[PDB]
Amino acid sequence: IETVPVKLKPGMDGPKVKQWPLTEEKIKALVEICTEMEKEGKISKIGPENPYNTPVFAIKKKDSTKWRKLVDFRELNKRTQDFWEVQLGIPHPAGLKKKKSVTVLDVGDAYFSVPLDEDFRKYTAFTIPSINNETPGIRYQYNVLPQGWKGSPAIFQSSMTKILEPFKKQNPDIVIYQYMDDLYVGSDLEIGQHRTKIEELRQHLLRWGLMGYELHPDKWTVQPIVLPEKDSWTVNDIQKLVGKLNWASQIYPGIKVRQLCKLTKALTEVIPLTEEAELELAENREILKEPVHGVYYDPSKDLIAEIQKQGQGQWTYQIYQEPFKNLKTGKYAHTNDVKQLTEAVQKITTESIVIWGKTPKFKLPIQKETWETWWTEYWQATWIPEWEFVNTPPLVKLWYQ
Amino acid sequence: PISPIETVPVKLKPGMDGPKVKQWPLTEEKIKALVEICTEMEKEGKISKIGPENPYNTPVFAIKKKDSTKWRKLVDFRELNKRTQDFWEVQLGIPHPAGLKKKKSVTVLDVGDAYFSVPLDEDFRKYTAFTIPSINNPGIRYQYNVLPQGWKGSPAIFQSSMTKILEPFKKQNPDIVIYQYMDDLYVGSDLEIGQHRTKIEELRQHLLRWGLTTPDKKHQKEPPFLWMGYELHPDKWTVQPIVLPEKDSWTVNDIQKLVGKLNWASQIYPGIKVRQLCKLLRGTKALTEVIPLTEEAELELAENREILKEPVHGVYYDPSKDLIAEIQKQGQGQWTYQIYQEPFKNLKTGKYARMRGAHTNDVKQLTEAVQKITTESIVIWGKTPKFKLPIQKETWETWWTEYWQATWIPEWEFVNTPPLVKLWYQLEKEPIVGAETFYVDGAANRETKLGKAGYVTNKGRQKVVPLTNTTNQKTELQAIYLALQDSGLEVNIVTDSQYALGIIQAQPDKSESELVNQIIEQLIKKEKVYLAWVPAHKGIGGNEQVDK
Ligand SMILES: O=C1c2ccccc2C(=O)N1CCOC(=S)Nc1ccc(Br)cc1
Repeated sequence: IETVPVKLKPGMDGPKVKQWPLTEEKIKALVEICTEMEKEGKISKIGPENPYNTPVFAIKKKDSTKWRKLVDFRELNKRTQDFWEVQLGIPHPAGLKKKKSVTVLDVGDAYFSVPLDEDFRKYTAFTIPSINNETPGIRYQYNVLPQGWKGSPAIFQSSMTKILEPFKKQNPDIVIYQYMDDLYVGSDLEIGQHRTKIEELRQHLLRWGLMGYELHPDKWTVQPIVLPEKDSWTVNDIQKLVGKLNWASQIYPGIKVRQLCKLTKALTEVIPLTEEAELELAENREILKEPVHGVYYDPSKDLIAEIQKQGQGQWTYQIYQEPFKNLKTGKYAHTNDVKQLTEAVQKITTESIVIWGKTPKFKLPIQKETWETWWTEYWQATWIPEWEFVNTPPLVKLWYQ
Repeated sequence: PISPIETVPVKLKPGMDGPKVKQWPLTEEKIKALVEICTEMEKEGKISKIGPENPYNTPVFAIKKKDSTKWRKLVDFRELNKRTQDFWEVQLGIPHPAGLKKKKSVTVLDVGDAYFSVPLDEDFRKYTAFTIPSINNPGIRYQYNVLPQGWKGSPAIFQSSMTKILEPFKKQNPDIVIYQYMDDLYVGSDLEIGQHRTKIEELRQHLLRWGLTTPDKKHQKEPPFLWMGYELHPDKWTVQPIVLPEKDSWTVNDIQKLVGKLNWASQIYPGIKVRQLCKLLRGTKALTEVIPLTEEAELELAENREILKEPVHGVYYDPSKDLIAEIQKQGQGQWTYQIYQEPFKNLKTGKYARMRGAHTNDVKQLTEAVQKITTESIVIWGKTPKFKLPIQKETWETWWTEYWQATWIPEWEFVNTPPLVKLWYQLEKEPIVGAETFYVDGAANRETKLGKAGYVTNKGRQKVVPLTNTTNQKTELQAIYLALQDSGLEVNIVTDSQYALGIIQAQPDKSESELVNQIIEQLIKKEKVYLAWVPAHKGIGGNEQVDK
């Protein structure tokens, strides 16, 4: 029946964002993928009386050759904020992360059922561009729950709950989280049965539709910080040692870089093992294979993700809210920098989404213009996190090497 | 006429209402005029008389038109405009002649009284009310039924109004290309003389059925064309005639215009430098100032005037064929490039100087250009071109891999245009056996601008120069530099401040900064340099000592 009187944040207008210049194949795809959609009544053109705009891209499923259309409601979401968050937002089960394995299900084509609050349809305006701007460019609007939009789940919520009732009822141990367009379900059931239970779940959906993605958070554990083991030891090697310990010292309340640091000298000159500095590495090594004591997750502040590139298709990433207060730190491994990072990001995000229920702020070690040109090609997720390009400090890259 | 097209529901902003602005008396004939004009527009329906009920009004003045001796009705809507709404941007981007597919026959049509031919929204006409004064404050007032000239939504609505009015006919003729730039229709087809002119009388009728008039049968226009600074033939394209009248004295202005004209010609004219002409534009100059033409300039202008001599021409696009794009090193921070499909018949040229960044090495500079060109090719031809570059697949690999940041060029080949791009020096992966260890350091009094940059050594040595007006961020790039001169060819250096490390750590091969520069040649001279860092002010052998 009638829709949820969607209401924006007083003291702000809709979004108005330029359309990315898109390749021929993405434009083709979108125009077709969009002709039907209106046909299907899910959208309809719009007059010039609509100032608003949102970017949109085309992506491919799981490497598959079928184009999925991706709208970037990144902005709009901020404008709706309080509504989808402090209004009807869905809570987050700390249970998820704990399950032995979690499948991620794309259940967003469901929204295209529920109707969008008419008076709110204008905000969802987007635009299919044109090669060399030789023709104006088709302009559309949503008259239903859009996908990449954070407003959709909050609304569809109530429905979703009901759809899941019976199932959940029959296995009060499966934990179903919901974050934009996708459903996260976890269970400690050996794989076979999990896969079963998920496929079984699939079935419920089908009807309300008016195995898969195997992910196992349980086996996650913070990437330690390693200090070489050597056997020779020279100024340089020991000089770097402390340098690192200097950084460590920073965080990890307890780090001790004295006996070592206290040991002029010639660079290439090798030396021994300090009678009783051994306990330095020994003791220090310890607290490093450890989780930063004193660091906790603040829900009121948002998450921040940092990635540095270490040659050899290797990448190290830390997650924190307060510089040098790491909550998470891991790594990740047609070979191009851009693709790999794009993957790392998605990887990081997911984990983040599974741990805290929100996406981090990314600091991408790359030229904006370049990322801002290629990311789509290897992008598959149905969400888009916040990012900001930077220049990697020198030693850093090393300290996490 | 007034198009029978549907209307666009216009609207005001939320907490706002119509415009009401005192209409201040006009002069004798100005009135006479405005009355004459208005009578006609009404005689057609452009306007219609409103009672005294309409609370709303916007000022209206006339103005003598230079041509012949006629007045023109002119109505500032500043108010009705400030109070109106926002519209889908009319401005978004112009095509580029190079992006255009090649057509056989082509003709432009200009639209009669466009604006006054599109019917404004009924429920909005009330807000356009304006008043023709009496020789001295009885009154007489009108309203708009069509799009007012200086309004605000007028542009948008028109553009929209026309796309549709054009929609069908297009469906009817999928092969045709129509482009809409203001009071102008550009029509292109590969069909020849015979069925093109006929193909037009067609469009003409179509446009008429929808209320728009056009130039006469034998009363139109043919290429070359002028448009946004271009000259457009149905097979080729160029920038419009660019003249440089001879002159001995150039005002700051003169040359700005010069530089401007020149930067434009570079879309199609290969080999146009304006670098020694931008120098000349250095400092708080005052437009009217006369500037001497430092040798470089003069030389330029000529080689510029030369290249210009011969008229040149870009070609159009062939969707089937690939896009070849090949860059060239043109000298210290300057890069030129051409894009083409066949022998060497460019579709467009272009250049690149965007040398932002403090310290930079060719490689990067070169890559940056690829990016630049990449995006550019994407919007014009909806696809990325294959690249041919003045760099060895290897010299690149070596770089991109050791480098911290992320990169990715599309597909490219090596060319041998002999200003090849290379790494002018390499740091040392590990320390160096039998090399003076240099614990360097730069200091300074934070409140006097005086410090001291010295260095020790595992070999007993010791030194310290007297630094005048330098910040840590400069004395440090001096603790090093020093250690570069007093050491042999193979050294070990050790500084604090990631800063110094940062910059050097990044094999930069030229900087806007003499000092760094120096410390560059120094390296290009050496034969083995290892750069190491340590926790600034701590109890560390070496660094401690130097700390005095
Ligand atoms: O006719 C025009 C224009 C005229 C001026 C500026 C832009 C265009 C345009 O996109 N179109 C439609 C496409 O035209 C194409 S594909 N090819 C042309 C068109 C017109 C000429 Br003179 C030469 C080549």
